[PDB]
Amino acid sequence: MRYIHSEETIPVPENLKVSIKSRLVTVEGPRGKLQKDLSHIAVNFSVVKKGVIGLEIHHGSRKDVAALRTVRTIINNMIIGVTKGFKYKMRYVYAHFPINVNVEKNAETGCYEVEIRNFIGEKIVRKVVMAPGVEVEISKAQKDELILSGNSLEAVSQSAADIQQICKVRNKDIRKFLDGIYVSEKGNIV
Amino acid sequence: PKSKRARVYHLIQVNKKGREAKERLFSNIRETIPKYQHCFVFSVDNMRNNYLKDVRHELNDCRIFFGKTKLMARALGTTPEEEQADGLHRLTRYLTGTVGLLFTNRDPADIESYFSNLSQVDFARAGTVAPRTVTVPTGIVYSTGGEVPPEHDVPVSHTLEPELRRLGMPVRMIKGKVCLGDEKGEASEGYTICKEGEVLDSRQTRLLKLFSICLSEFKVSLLGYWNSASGEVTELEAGKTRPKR
Amino acid sequence: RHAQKIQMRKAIKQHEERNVKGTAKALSSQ
RNA sequence: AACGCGACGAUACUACCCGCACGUUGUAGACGUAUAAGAAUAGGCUCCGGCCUCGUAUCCUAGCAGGCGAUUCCUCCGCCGGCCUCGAAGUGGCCGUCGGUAAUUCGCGUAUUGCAAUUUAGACACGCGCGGGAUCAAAUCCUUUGCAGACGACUUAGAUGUG
RNA sequence: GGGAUAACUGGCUUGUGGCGGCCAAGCGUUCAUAGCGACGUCGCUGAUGUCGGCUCUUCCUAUCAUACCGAAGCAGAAUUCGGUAAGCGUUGGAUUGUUCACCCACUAAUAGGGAGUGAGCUGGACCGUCGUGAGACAGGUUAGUCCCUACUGAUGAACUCGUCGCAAUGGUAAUUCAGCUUAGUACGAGAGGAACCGCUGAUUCAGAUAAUUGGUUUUUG
RNA sequence: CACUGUCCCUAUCUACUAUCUAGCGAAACCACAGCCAAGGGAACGGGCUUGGCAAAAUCAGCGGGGAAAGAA
RNA sequence: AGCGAAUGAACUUUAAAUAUGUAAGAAGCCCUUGUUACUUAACUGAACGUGGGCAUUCGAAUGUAUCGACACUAGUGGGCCAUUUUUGGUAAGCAGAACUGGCGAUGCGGGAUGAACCGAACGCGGGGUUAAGGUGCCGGAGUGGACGCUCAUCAGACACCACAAAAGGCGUUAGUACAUCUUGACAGCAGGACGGUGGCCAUGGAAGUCGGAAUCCGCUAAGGACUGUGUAACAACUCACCUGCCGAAUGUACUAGCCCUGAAAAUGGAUGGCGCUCAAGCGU
RNA sequence: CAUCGGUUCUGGCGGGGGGAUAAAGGCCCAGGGAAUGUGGCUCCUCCGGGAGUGUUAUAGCCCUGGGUGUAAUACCCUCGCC
Repeated sequence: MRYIHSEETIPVPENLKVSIKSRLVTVEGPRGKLQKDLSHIAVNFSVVKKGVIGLEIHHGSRKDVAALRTVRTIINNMIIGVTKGFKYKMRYVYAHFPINVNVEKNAETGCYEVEIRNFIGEKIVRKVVMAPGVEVEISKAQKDELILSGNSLEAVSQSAADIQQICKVRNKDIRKFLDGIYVSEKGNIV
Repeated sequence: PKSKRARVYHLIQVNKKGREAKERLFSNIRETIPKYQHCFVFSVDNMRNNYLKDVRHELNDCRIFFGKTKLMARALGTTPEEEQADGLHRLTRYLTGTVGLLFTNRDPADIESYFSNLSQVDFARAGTVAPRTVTVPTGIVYSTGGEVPPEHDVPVSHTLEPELRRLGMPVRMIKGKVCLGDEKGEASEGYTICKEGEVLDSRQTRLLKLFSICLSEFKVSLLGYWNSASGEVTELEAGKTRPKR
Repeated sequence: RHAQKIQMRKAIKQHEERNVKGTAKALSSQ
């Protein structure tokens, strides 16, 4: 129908500096730096108030206006991770074979790796390399819990999902074999 | 056009009321106005309002109304040209939020004396501050979460176990029995579902209700009343502390 | 999917009628 | 790739190379055959002043098809040397010498091609010329071998040698 | 005896019957009725035998197996149903003689098809005579339509002869089973009974090779 | 009951050819020609359309094409 | 069309569309009178004519590059396809009849190609203008102009039936009808979701939720003798419905375009080819 | 090459006629009306932007009738000239 104007708003907290190039978005704050490229969507970024980012499209369709809603949440997610961060808590359960989980930090390539051993008695080791920017720690607070924390929700949630998919039973009965590692809590560090 | 969410039709016996319920509430208040002497206005701000049935039964002398605030505003009459008695428009000025009406014939002082004397303990409701720090113990969890001593308690149902994990406790089943860490104990610390001086999230309120831990008091605060014979309204310590519109 | 939509619209209409409201086998088998 | 390409060795004749001299020498077609950022296009460039639809731009562009001297100059162009640079199918820069040179100005020539007739002019390649440098080779046949073989073709050995 | 037609099919075919009643959004000569009218629901319901066998290469998927997923009281084991998949494989007996359908053994499995009505080897019709409730005739006549190219190899003129190279393009390759460990473990009342990682062989296919074994002998030794 | 390359599963040896040379030296057959694919209503191409392509001259093998029922 | 004309395709004042038969003057006449074996009660009629005139539009239009009669002579004497009208039948095919057109004896332009399509008919040349068809280029001529629509895991591309439907699409755009909304509609979040009542039979047990039948009342803001999860039965959760907060437009069924699916085998290939996406596709 | 004859293609210029003697439009006159309300106040997270107020004021608009006015111009048809 070619709507003439459509706009949305991203509020910015006082401890942040948001810098936008052509469509490259950089958010700085207490916890670190996040960048992501938005050249695949036609959008006009602007400044409306002291702490408000204005994003507009002109002469777009219903599809192009709706693509403004995904970029508003994506930038707002970068605001949250830079301020408060993200935390995924994962529990691993077993019936007879205890699951040994080992987390080391690689000096080269600068990323954590999680090694899963003894999954329903299997002798294969399962190595999962994490995304750059997510730290994994063994919970010395409850039994059989890992914490995946970081600034990027994309990096934390994908690395958590990689662990689930690497410990998955095959050629068995789902109703009886309940062994696996599962995401228990999702939220913020602060 | 297309790409739309499909509404689910409900194969069930009760349907939306709509216009007929609104005019029925208009008519029922309309015949109630001449029959009684005093119209008391009250608020239950952030209560669960399940004990209003009890104040209905033991106060069979009076007629009690609790519905849409806008509908009771016009039923009494917001404008002074459209009103069924003098001073009703000032009674509509107290109708702001979760506000009810009390059509009574007895003494105004007797109603205030009774509503101050009534007190019931109820569940927390979201957005409240927490008066206590409550904690489920480390080992086997129970029906009340440790409020009653465990020797007089009953173990919690295994049906509740997926719900407790969803609401945030790391709870597992050993030998058909719902427990937090190990069945014997230790191997963890207890789970704190609320802390003192913390606003209660709805997740925490659902956890306190499930163990039947009560942290809030159900009370009815009278804003004011209007006398049919006299014709004006009066306020008592609750109209000052709450915004009116 | 054509047969399911016919069945579900029959279920809607039968419910709407019932909620608003408040021999050949024998001859053969003989 | 038997009509795709690279590196290297030796290249006798002829003429392999250098210089300049001309061709009834041949072209899918010379006539100023002039012009390097990268990147984005819901953004860029900048001397940080500002600028951006626009290459209708910039350079070059005058003189018998285009001299000799003067003043003025280190303006533009070109050839050879030294130092370096240029490998994706390989080149430009700096310095120096020499030569030419309206940037300003000047003296003396053009006629008759007769009122137009391609303005024979460029480039690469191919030849013939001189006068100068340089060079002194291989392959096939034949005999032999059998790691090969229908015939060809292929692996070899035939110059004095561990033949 | 005369007439007409002078073979047929070609965006063909596939998985779900027909009749009758009820319901039925619509349409109609204006529209739930002139009438047409879907989905449902209700009522009724051993074949065979001129047919088979064999055939390289290539392609199709409408997949039997091998690979990977989804679902099932799928405990484990064995499976069943469906999805993506043609990369790779896909036997022999008996069975009246034939095809099978069943039934047996081996196997991972013993899938089905195509090369416009597929393509190759193998196991007659006219008059004449005598009749006609009906045929017969050593009676006559007659029809049987070493070269180019493709492929596989081998040379080759012109670029001076060679030596060492690059790689456009074309082709392309591996397949299945078993045993040891995991482990008599997980799982299971019992009977039973896995899998990942690791290790070692074998079947089929493909490319070489002759130390050894066997075979061959004009070494005419 | 015994043997047997019938087969599993095929290998090897000999003679004459096939090959090359010297001499001698035909015939069959021959409109002109010979790379494919899709289309060319009359299920008919080899000459047309528009694509793939396409490089002299030759030597040996093959078993494909340059061949074929006719309709009651 | 009307039946405020009558009567009732078979009704009509009038009257379509579409083709079709017959006549339109010099051969017709008119006025006077000659014959006849025809005819009449009869100088009455029918045929052929004599004498005058209508000869200047002489009795609609348009055309006319002549038409008629006799005698003689040569080749011919098959159909195929299509439009329209009509007859009969089938699951669908198809079969017959009448007119007309095309081809057979016909070259040329176009549809990539060509028996049956479109344009147009032919001496040898030069110049101009066009038809059908086209202007991304192979290809002469527009990457011409205006407004929209479409993204297809082999779209579509110029003159179309079948598959195929009362068919599936949480693809996209336009429209129609109905409905809800500052008396807070659609969606969410926080709460309520009660009492008689574990309603009645039945079951070892069955409390709304294994079954059979009824399905009422109170409190109401509203809440089913219950829509699902769950228990051995309960409990617990959830839905329907209701209130508070945020905010102004929504949502149901159809219709119309364009797009996806709506079935495909077997040498490698076809909008003619490259290729084309605010087109080089679709409509005007 | 100049001046012509015949056919033809293609630019430019000067007139005439017709519409509603175009419709519009500019500048004046006389009425009427509104809002996507100009100027004037109140509230307003004060580099600013809004909510309410009302018929020309510190901008303007729309409708009707009249004058300049047989106005101009588009379109169509026409007489010509380079």
